[PDB]
Amino acid sequence: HDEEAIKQTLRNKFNYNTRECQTINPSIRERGVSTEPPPSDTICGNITQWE
Amino acid sequence: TKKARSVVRDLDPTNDLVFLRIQTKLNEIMVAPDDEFSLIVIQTKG
Repeated sequence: HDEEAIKQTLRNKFNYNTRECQTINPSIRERGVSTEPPPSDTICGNITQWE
Repeated sequence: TKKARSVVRDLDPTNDLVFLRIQTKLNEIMVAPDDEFSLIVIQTKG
């Protein structure tokens, strides 16, 4: 057996185990929100003693 | 007349306009005011 083969032979399924791990990520989303204050109206009031 | 009625009205609330007469330099204007109708007569000063 060659030294390179022995190095490959040294690694074993029980000897080396590979596991793939990922972190859950929420999908990116784009949303547009517009806010506009309540409508305002002009009011004119005249008060007199008789009224 | 409506503006004039309020002027009379401000001094005394109970008092209501009965008759209003405005005399100009060349003419005399007389207005009689009632809720239902208003009578206006223009008479040249003698």
